[PDB]
Amino acid sequence: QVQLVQSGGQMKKPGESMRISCRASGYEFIDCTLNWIRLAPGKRPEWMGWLKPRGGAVNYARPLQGRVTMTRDVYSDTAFLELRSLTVDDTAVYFCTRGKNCDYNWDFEHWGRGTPVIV
Amino acid sequence: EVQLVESGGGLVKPGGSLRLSCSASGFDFDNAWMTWVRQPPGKGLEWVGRITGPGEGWSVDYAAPVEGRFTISRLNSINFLYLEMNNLRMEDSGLYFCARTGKYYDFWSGYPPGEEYFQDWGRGTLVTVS
Amino acid sequence: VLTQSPGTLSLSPGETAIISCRTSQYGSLAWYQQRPGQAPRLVIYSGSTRAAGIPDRFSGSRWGPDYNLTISNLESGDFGVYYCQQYEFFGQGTKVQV
Amino acid sequence: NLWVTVYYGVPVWKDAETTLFCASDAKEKHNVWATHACVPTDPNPQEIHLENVIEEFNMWKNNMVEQMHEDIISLWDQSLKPCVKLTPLCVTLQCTNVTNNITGELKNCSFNMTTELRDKKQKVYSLFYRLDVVQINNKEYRLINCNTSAITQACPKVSFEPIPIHYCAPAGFAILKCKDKKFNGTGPCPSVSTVQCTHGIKPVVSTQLLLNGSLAEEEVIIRSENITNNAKNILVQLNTPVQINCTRPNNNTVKSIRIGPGQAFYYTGDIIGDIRQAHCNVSKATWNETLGKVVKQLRKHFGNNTIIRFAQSSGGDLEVTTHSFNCGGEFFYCNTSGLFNSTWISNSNDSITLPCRIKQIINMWQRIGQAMYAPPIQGVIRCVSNITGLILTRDGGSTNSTTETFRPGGGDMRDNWRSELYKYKVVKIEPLGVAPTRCKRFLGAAGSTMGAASMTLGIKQLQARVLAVEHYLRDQQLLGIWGCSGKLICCTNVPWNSSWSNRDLSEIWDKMTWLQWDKEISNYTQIIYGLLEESQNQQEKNEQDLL
Amino acid sequence: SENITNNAKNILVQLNTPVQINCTRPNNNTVKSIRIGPGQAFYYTGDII
Ligand SMILES: *[C@@H]1O[C@H](CO)[C@@H](O[C@@H]2O[C@H](CO)[C@@H](O[C@@H]3O[C@H](CO)[C@@H](O)[C@H](O[C@H]4O[C@H](CO)[C@@H](O)[C@H](O)[C@@H]4O)[C@@H]3O)[C@H](O)[C@H]2NC(C)=O)[C@H](O)[C@H]1NC(C)=O
Ligand SMILES: *[C@@H]1O[C@H](CO)[C@@H](O[C@@H]2O[C@H](CO)[C@@H](O[C@@H]3O[C@H](CO)[C@@H](O)[C@H](O)[C@@H]3O)[C@H](O)[C@H]2NC(C)=O)[C@H](O)[C@H]1NC(C)=O
Ligand SMILES: *[C@@H]1O[C@H](CO)[C@@H](O)[C@H](O)[C@H]1NC(C)=O
Ligand SMILES: *[C@@H]1O[C@H](CO)[C@@H](O)[C@H](O)[C@H]1NC(C)=O
Ligand SMILES: *[C@@H]1O[C@H](CO)[C@@H](O)[C@H](O)[C@H]1NC(C)=O
Ligand SMILES: *[C@@H]1O[C@H](CO)[C@@H](O)[C@H](O)[C@H]1NC(C)=O
Ligand SMILES: *[C@@H]1O[C@H](CO)[C@@H](O)[C@H](O)[C@H]1NC(C)=O
Ligand SMILES: *[C@@H]1O[C@H](CO)[C@@H](O)[C@H](O)[C@H]1NC(C)=O
Ligand SMILES: *[C@@H]1O[C@H](CO)[C@@H](O)[C@H](O)[C@H]1NC(C)=O
Ligand SMILES: *[C@@H]1O[C@H](CO)[C@@H](O)[C@H](O)[C@H]1NC(C)=O
Ligand SMILES: *[C@@H]1O[C@H](CO)[C@@H](O)[C@H](O)[C@H]1NC(C)=O
Ligand SMILES: *[C@@H]1O[C@H](CO)[C@@H](O)[C@H](O)[C@H]1NC(C)=O
Ligand SMILES: *[C@@H]1O[C@H](CO)[C@@H](O)[C@H](O)[C@H]1NC(C)=O
Repeated sequence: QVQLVQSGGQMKKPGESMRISCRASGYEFIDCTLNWIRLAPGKRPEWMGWLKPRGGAVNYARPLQGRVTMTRDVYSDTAFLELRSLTVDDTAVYFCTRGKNCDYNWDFEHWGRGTPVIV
Repeated sequence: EVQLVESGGGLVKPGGSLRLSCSASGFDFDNAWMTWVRQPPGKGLEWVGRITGPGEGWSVDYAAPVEGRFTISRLNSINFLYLEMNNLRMEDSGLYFCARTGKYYDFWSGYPPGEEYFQDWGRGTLVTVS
Repeated sequence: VLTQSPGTLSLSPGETAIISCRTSQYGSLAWYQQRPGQAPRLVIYSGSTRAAGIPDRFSGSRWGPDYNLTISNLESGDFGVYYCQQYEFFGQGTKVQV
Repeated sequence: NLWVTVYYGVPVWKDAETTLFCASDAKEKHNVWATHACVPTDPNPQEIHLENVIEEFNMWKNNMVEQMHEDIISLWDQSLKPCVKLTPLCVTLQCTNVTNNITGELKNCSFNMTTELRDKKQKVYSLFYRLDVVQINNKEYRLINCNTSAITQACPKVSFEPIPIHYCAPAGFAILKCKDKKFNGTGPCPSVSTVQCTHGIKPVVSTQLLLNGSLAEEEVIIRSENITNNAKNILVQLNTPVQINCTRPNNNTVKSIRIGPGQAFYYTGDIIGDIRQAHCNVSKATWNETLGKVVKQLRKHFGNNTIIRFAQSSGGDLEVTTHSFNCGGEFFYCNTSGLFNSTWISNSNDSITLPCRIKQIINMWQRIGQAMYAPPIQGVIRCVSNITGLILTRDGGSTNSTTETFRPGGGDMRDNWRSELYKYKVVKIEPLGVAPTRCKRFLGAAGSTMGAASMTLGIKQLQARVLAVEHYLRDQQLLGIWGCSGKLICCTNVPWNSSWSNRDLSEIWDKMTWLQWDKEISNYTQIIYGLLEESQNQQEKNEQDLL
Repeated sequence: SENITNNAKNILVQLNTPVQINCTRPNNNTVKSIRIGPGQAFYYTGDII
């Protein structure tokens, strides 16, 4: 049993900032990597970054460096994504994903429900 | 078709040791006894030694320069003629040959131990000391 | 780095759907399906291996850098949007319709 | 024609995971990394260079690193177990800034504390760093790890200095080591040697830069499970050290109070001189040259026209974003934004000063609900150490950028010891073998063909010795049932089936090594073990020896 | 049983046919978590909805 309970759904204006959350369950949150993915209709799915708990190490995608931040609460097992400045191009549904077998991160077997964000 | 694939030996300091093997298949290794000879590169063949027949003593006889230097053994279970060459000098070199010695004798001109002959040899294996 | 076959592919139920994804880089390639209004699923992983719970109809691979996914005998649950991942990348995304 | 012959002592090894015992040198039994139970080491380790043989190593998947990580954590917890608990220290602190007397890292933080008797309390003035102290909601604070976890004091006499620790395999196992100078962690190694114990590995704890350890021999070596993968950390090993001096200027006087029967709480009493700031020095020219070498190596794995950019860490907690290490008993966290600040285009005596903060509340190998209080060390501290490695991470995610950004990253602590155990692979020894032969009743020369080889030839330690004993008897048990009470070689009465991979016996004993032969008949091995069982020896020993 | 006629000795009866038994606690308990000390947390029934 692996379940990523994602939370958000907030309508935002351009120029403002957004934050959404992803609570992990079933698997031990500390020893497995998380990734953040964005899906926009008619556009390429862009991988935004990954977060490793046990140190909270972060790797942000190059197009979004300086605008995206990913942090976490180990005790609530909850990863948090934040975008400092949205635009019209940020209209998309955001997914908190996990590798099928973290040993190899890039097999997104487990996905969240999806968080639409409209700008 | 008695294939005698002998493969072993190589570069080594003036003092040292090494271990040559002489396989054999296609005849009766169990009693026919075998010999080693050395041919230094700027020289002809020179006789080294030969195991004696199993049941014919099973002993070895070294040569005039080689006595006290080499040692010959046979594992007939696996048809392998090993030669340990140790306490090396510089003249020790060449395409060391392993061949299947024979026993030849006849009356009239009889004289112990008679003579032997080297019919089926191997291809060769280069050994050179530095 | 990654390209795909046309994104307006339209087939009725029952036929075989061929989805081609060309990849420039080396790496394990996975295939994802997205249903309308639901999160994507991992359909193929490591190029040729099906995910758990996926029927045998989803299969296909190619030695060279041109992977082909074959979807035989489409049902009503198919006809989503298909993506091809290689590490971070996902490609254009091709829809399958009726 | 050919008969199965049982050879015992064949040089055939198979990979494996087992238990390994520490073996130190001599030992004040006050080292945090000493179990005072590790057998003396070998003054002359029996390192046996092999003949020509290729061995496929994989440093990313061996169990030596996982076992070492588990051992290190267990050892640290064992050291911390008999020390003060500091439960009554989680109190409301009324803190004021440490000022210039005329004009915020340090805080005074007066508070009430328990004493020897439960009916009395004492007022104690201390000094805690801002990192250790978290504000509640009237200038009232607490220690950072109070609302979660529980902070345990390190015993004052315990020293955190790294000590060399050798890891020795039990009897019946060996440790192969790759001596190939350019070996990059994975794949074939033509130059293999065998040992019983690894060299002394200091359990040095560091996050971005690997300190001390062992250096490369020829040039800087880049290692990655997949260099193109954005999630795997890139381990850089330097062929030359870069000296990193570090200091804690503060002339810091420690005072101690009794907080319970047989317990004493150690805390910074005060500072005599100017407060100043902890810092590290790295030689500027040497660091620039080292980065030049690292760029030269990185350009081989990527395109030769790629601009290689070094930047600071992009995020994470204080252990990851800052170079975290131990020095003289204190725990330094240095920014290192001055070391990785550059772009490198594809074609004196100054020192780079890194600010560093000091943290007393420590959580190493980050665990939910555990922490340590590192007591302050009196006086000024200085260290001198060699940076011998780096841990880098690529950003990625863009195709047209043409530039690759390498940021430092702590990642996991295991990545430290992967830089030290990359050479080693543990191998189970399987001395038994079978071969066809015309008779019917050390690990050297592994690279030498058969035939030539024939004539040429605390609690962890207890489980370890016992296993070997069992394994020994197991082999003897087999030799018991095969009618071979002797040793080394025995002929047996089971004929060689032609289906068991037959080369006719001229080649197998001339051209083929023992390992290759074992690979040839591995899948069939249980068949011959079945036929050599006492089914044969019932015909040979029960039917024929009842006179 | 051990000697059967002996009292003070439990008689174990093993059934060939299982008998389904189903239990329930029909109370929609709202559970709260409270911290009693560093790390340690105490779980108690907060309310009944
Ligand atoms: C990488 O290796 C280097 C070189 O070994 C290492 O630096 C060394 O650190 C140790 C530990 O701090 C130093 O030893 C100390 O030196 C002074 C000498 O005056 C003393 O103050 C110390 O003794 C006090 O502390 C002991 C407890 O550790 C007590 O038992 C003792 O009574 C004293 O209170 C202690 O001996 C050593 O001098 C340096 N080496 C050099 C050349 O400066 C470095 O720490 C290693 N890297 C890492 C990250 O640890
Ligand atoms: C990065 O990861 C990849 C995949 O995990 C590592 O292996 C690479 O895998 C591909 C196939 O996916 C290999 O392709 C091979 O290429 C030639 C074409 O002539 C041929 O020998 C094979 O049929 C096969 O198609 C690729 O060679 C292989 N890479 C290597 C270096 O062997 C890859 O090694 C990883 N990258 C590293 C370590 O830098
Ligand atoms: C400590 O310094 C900070 C930063 O200047 C200031 O905001 C704060 O008020 C100071 N605290 C006290 C108690 O003076
Ligand atoms: C902390 O406060 C006490 C109060 O008596 C004072 O004596 C001490 O000097 C203060 N510490 C510093 C560093 O100013
Ligand atoms: C310590 O306890 C006394 C009890 O009278 C109280 O007045 C004082 O404010 C307390 N001090 C702190 C720093 O909490
Ligand atoms: C309380 O602990 C939580 C983790 O359980 C932490 O996120 C939070 O910051 C702590 N509270 C304060 C006031 O710092
Ligand atoms: C380095 O690893 C590669 C595979 O990534 C391997 O082919 C190569 O042999 C390794 N280098 C050495 C010297 O073994
Ligand atoms: C470290 O200090 C020593 C003297 O203790 C000095 O010789 C050396 O240059 C210093 N290292 C650096 C990088 O400045
Ligand atoms: C480092 O060396 C490079 C050439 O290798 C040079 O361009 C660069 O300016 C140097 N950097 C510093 C900080 O001295
Ligand atoms: C290191 O210094 C830079 C200077 O810009 C600063 O932004 C950064 O926050 C510092 N690092 C930490 C961990 O505070
Ligand atoms: C700290 O100051 C005291 C003042 O008495 C002095 O004796 C001591 O030597 C100083 N310590 C150092 C390490 O300079
Ligand atoms: C740094 O490396 C050099 C060269 O191997 C060595 O001599 C020196 O002792 C090392 N420094 C320390 C502090 O261990
Ligand atoms: C069990 O049943 C047998 C008959 O099947 C009977 O003879 C025996 O006494 C019983 N065992 C007891 C009473 O322990």
